[PDB]
Amino acid sequence: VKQDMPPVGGYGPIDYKRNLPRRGLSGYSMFAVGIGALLFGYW
Amino acid sequence: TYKYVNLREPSMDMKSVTDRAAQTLLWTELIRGLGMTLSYLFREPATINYPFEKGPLSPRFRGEHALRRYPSGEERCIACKLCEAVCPAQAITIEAEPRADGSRRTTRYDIDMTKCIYCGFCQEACPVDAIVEGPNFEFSTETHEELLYNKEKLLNNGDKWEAEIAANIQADYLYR
Amino acid sequence: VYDQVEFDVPIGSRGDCYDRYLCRVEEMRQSIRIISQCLNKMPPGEIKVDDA
Amino acid sequence: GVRTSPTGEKVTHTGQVYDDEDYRRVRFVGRQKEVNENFAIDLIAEQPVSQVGSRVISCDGGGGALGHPRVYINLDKETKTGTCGYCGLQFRQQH
Amino acid sequence: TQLITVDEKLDITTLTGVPEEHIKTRKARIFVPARNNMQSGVNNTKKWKMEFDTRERWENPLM
Amino acid sequence: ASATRLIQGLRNWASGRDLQAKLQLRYQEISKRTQPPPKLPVGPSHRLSNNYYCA
Amino acid sequence: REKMFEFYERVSGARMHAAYVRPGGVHQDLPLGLMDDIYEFSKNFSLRIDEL
Amino acid sequence: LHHAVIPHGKGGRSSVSGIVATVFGATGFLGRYLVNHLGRMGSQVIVPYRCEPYDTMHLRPMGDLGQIIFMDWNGRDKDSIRRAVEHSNVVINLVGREWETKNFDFEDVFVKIPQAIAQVSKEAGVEKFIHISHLNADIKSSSKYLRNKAVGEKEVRETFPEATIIKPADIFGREDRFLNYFANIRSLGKKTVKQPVYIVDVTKGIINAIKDPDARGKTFAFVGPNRYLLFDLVQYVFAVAHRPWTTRDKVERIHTTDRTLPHLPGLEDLGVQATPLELKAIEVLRRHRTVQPAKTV
Amino acid sequence: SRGEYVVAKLDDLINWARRSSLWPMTFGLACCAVEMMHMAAPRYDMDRFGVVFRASPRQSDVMIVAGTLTNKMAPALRKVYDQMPEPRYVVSMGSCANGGGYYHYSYSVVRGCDRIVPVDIYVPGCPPTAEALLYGILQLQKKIKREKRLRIWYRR
Amino acid sequence: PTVKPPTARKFIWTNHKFNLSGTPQQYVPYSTTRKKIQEWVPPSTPYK
Amino acid sequence: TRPTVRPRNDVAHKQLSAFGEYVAEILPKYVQQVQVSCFSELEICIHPDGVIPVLTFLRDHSNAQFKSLADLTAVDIPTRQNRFEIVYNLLSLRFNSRIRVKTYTDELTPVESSVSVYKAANWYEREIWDMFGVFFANHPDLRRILTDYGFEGHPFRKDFPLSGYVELRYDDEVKRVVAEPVELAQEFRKFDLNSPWEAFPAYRQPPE
Amino acid sequence: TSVKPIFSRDMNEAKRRVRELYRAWYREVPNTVHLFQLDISVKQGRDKVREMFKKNAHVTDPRVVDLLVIKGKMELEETINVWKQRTHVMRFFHETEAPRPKDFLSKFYVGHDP
Ligand SMILES: NC(=O)C1=CN([C@@H]2O[C@H](COP(=O)(O)OP(=O)(O)OC[C@H]3O[C@@H](n4cnc5c(N)ncnc54)[C@H](OP(=O)(O)O)[C@@H]3O)[C@@H](O)[C@H]2O)C=CC1
Ligand code: SF4
Ligand code: SF4
Ligand code: SF4
Ligand SMILES: [Zn+2]
Repeated sequence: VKQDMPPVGGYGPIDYKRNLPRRGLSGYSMFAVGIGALLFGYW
Repeated sequence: TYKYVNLREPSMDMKSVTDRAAQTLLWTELIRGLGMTLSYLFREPATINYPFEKGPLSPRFRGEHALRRYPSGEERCIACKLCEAVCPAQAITIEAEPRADGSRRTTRYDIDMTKCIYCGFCQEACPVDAIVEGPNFEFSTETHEELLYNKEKLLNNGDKWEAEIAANIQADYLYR
Repeated sequence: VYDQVEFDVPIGSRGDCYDRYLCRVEEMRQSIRIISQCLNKMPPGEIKVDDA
Repeated sequence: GVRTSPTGEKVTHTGQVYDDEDYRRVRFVGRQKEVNENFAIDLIAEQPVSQVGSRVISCDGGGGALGHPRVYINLDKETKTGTCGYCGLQFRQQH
Repeated sequence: TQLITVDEKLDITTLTGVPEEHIKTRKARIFVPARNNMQSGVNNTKKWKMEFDTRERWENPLM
Repeated sequence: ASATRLIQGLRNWASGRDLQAKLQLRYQEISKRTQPPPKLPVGPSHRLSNNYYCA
Repeated sequence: REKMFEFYERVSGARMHAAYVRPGGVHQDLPLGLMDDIYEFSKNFSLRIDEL
Repeated sequence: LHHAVIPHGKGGRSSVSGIVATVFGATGFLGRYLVNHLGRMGSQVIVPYRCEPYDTMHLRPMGDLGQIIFMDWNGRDKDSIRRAVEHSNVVINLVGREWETKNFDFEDVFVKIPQAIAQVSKEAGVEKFIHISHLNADIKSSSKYLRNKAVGEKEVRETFPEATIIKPADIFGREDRFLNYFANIRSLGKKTVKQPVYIVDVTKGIINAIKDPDARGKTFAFVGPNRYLLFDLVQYVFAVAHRPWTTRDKVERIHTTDRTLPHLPGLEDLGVQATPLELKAIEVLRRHRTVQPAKTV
Repeated sequence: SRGEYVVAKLDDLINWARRSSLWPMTFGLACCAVEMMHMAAPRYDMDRFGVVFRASPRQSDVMIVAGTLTNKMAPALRKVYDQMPEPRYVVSMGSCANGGGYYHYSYSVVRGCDRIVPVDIYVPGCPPTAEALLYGILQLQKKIKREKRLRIWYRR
Repeated sequence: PTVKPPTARKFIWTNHKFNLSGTPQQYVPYSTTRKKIQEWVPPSTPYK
Repeated sequence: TRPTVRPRNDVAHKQLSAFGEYVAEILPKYVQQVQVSCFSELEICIHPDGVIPVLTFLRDHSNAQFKSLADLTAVDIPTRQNRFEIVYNLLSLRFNSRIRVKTYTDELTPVESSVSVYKAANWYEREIWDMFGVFFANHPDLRRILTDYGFEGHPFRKDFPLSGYVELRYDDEVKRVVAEPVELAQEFRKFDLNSPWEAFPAYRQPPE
Repeated sequence: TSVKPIFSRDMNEAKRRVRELYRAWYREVPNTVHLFQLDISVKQGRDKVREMFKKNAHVTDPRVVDLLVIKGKMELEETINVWKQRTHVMRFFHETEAPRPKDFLSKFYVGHDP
């Protein structure tokens, strides 16, 4: 018979977890960049 | 078998609390949202060019009603009144009498297109595939009484859309 | 066939609008988890009860 | 095979036409009366009667599941043909 | 005791909300429905049916 | 999938993901709109013997 | 949401009010190649929840 | 009598009243109220419109499906009138203009069009013809409106001998040009005496003239129940409105006293009770707001 | 003549201006409102036609009645229609707004919204697809395009 | 349809028409049944 | 009877029968009937005057703990003198079970309101009034909830027709939405679909 | 024949409640006329209230009149707060419908309705 069935090997894996990338610098480096920009502007 | 959403204890050490203070003093997550929207600006929009392009449809689509014919000119309906008995909205009115050659044919077949919920029970209760729901959906009118189809209008619709209705039935009838 | 699939039940902790928002988002993730199981475990056979 | 009433109105296949004294004809003024010009009785009248060499014949309208329910027609009467109840096709025994 | 005695006949016509035209000018027929002569079954004649008289039905000018 | 590599890199940087692997717009990977005819199976009561309805 | 409306109409014929699930099973079987499109949709859907 | 014109139902929206009426000038004020009263009985109405169809849109919900048939017509084209009136058993004429334009003057509106409609209806076998004239229509009057209206009334009478000619005095209503004209001027005070008549009683009298077969060939005169001086009427209008586009012909018309015609039958002979101005002036002029009643004569 | 041509071109200009900047006021009653929002989705995108999304009822041109109008709701609809500036148009979408549909014989359902407001375009379906409602909006634009207001004003 | 033409029929319209709403060629509903109750025609001769 | 027949749940049937005997033994003052259906549903038909204690017992006994009020319904059966049957559906999350409590009233007898037991009923039984005219005594705020404001009559009674007695339309003379007696363009076609042959011998009633 | 009362043990308390309801409606009517901007007078509204009260004045069962007083109180609270519109207040005044025939002859002329 011919029916709509999944393939014999099964379908591939499907991701479902939450994925936030965790990008970017730390707080210390961000604050250091801010004070560096301030010091350059003041000079 | 259960998970605890929003039961996280944040760290109280100096590094994490300085990261949090930098986040609420320099607006990190607002920049994240801005970056999301800016990245979504440079994607190709999914907008099609109607009416020059049409949305995809399946041959099971239920649109405008039509009355079919046999491939000899004889109309398929034999006035069995199954469609008007199964119609949930009572949109179908059928009156019948024997014609001059003695066949069982209808004399009145009205479908109230303002009552019909477009459910396809009539086309699945028909034993001869006389009434069908065609693929047409661009048939909006300007007057209420134009949406009150009689037998002549449905026969004209069948003669107009047979070349597509027959192909849809041929492609679909093995699933029925 | 809900007893043959595996999924998680998100449980809130404060009863506010934010926890109900997070529960509704997590239910979309769990619905994907059941969908992947239903595709790989679809059996052949008929579609209606054979009592005509 | 349409015909035209003396008031200028087309008669449908069901024989319906509006009388000259009927006011409802005012619904057709400025518009048109929609009729179907393909009459089913006229179109089935042109179909030739099929000659078969058996006592009974089976009709399903052609196409198998795309036609009507299958029926069995007796052809013992030599005076008249055996007409199908659904499709209107007629058969005749050649003996 | 929290119970009172009312010996008058029951009359709820003021509470049903039906207009009086369909109250005093209607005749209600209470009957056991007759068996359909095209069938031999008798399951439709087991309960009493109450219905009303039939008023005018006319023809729509449009359809 | 018609974007330039510079625009693709800009989108990947600003979004944070690799968007080219998971494109929401459909393409040639989808099924054909016409399909071969099927042959549907029958139920368990499609039998000629030992198939009385009272049981 | 529009892509899942195609799944309803490809299996029942109507985009929203399917009248598909009936007492005794379902009205019509899945058309050929429908579950391939469901797998293709749900494979990329975890990214769409993350953007929201 | 055809079978489709026999009355049926209970006089509701979807019933059949057996009236096929062609209302000329139904897009105005009196025509609007007449079509509204005709459609609630399930009567078939044919509306010929000269203007844009959008201006007829408010006439659409006044009846059931197919009970109102909109169609085009021209005042100088007899073929359009023949197309409009050939399937109806009553024709009502309400065509009028307070002012004359470049294309149409008073004579064309009040004489040529009513005579053409009457002649076409007579040659099409129409049973009832109603023509709405004015009460003060006199041939020797000092305004072209009243002179041409009297001439057109005479021409309608000779062309259609069984025509019901109705002469309202001065109609006040929600969309009128009588109380709204006085309220919007923010001309003077004379010794004019007038009897304003409510629009609903005019519509009821027209409907009763349709129903009653005695009214054929008569000439009614619809007047109100009270006679007011013009100064007192203007003072009452300003008092009820809390107030401390025109031409010379309108000024001459409002200075003409309403003549007394006891010989002509009125609203009381058609079973219609006349509504006084005091009960309806507040609902007419509530929209002008941001009371001692006037004395009669 | 000169004046007929001038008023014809002016009528064409105002017709294009009115029909190319339609601002709709939807009525979020029932299923058909969900299909309306699916028409406003990025695939079909009413906004590219100049038809903005969720305009205020105090500045809107066309009212789209999408859903079932009940007896408890009709005076509010009439009030909203009466407080809308001319020129105004009404589009009935779905079977409920056209003729009652499934609930035609109900005790608390107005059998068609044409009993309350005058309707220009009737969109059939239950629900009519987003393409069908877009086609009805385009047909309303064609109906506005062939307006002849200034020609009637000059001819009268 | 250039690759797979549709099946030819004698009643299929050779001239497709678009939507005719708002035009003189629109569709007007009517009853397709005939008269139900026949009325008695009085004789054309007097009883004299 | 394997493929197409619904399997039975005998252990649930035994447990529900035991709990029904338990409840009918604890409260003999108010309960009148205890039944278990073939698909394992427990119905406890009680006197109306015990509508307040019994529910409270089911809300508070450590062996019942029916803390959830799933539904509240009224059923109109005109052949009885007490034509209104009032149905409470209770859900117990602790024991994962459902119960049904049924009382009977006519049009004029009031009912003690179960707001003090279940707060959700504060809307539910109110809807019952708006659909049936069953008055609920000691209700905090009893009024209509679904019908129109000037609506006369209770629609879900079986002597109320499908279309009502009035219908709305806009009138331009009074500039208002007005109500008029109902006149349908198409009559609702009543279908007599009941076959004259008996279908279920197990539900056959004894004759007279 | 012993029944559970709703509010009143006999007819006297029911008549007292009827009196209170009529007093409240008579006090309410001018506020309804002024607030809703109706075109009717205070006399017409009070005559309408008296018309309903006399129309519904043939009952003798305490529970029925108790329920009638309850429903009248519900209508009174729907009128006290602005929940009814102008249309719901004017439902009691049937202005749009034609006056039905009363004698035998007019009903014979218009149709088959008895
Ligand atoms: N004060 C009053 O109201 C009184 C009025 N009358 C008479 O009653 C009738 C109706 O009055 P009223 O409603 O107030 O006036 P309107 O001006 O409001 O109504 C006149 C109607 O006739 C149409 N019309 C006018 N001129 C022409 C024309 N040349 N060709 C075709 N149609 C035309 C108008 O349509 P459109 O302009 O849109 O084309 C409109 O529908 C008139 O005959 C008037 O003389 C009598 C007594 C008192
Ligand atoms: S689709 Fe359904 S509602 Fe429409 S005519 Fe057919 S059976 Fe009736
Ligand atoms: S079900 Fe088919 S054959 Fe029967 S009456 Fe309807 S259209 Fe005709
Ligand atoms: S027409 Fe159909 S889809 Fe639209 S509101 Fe009515 S029931 Fe819902
Ligand atoms: Zn055959």
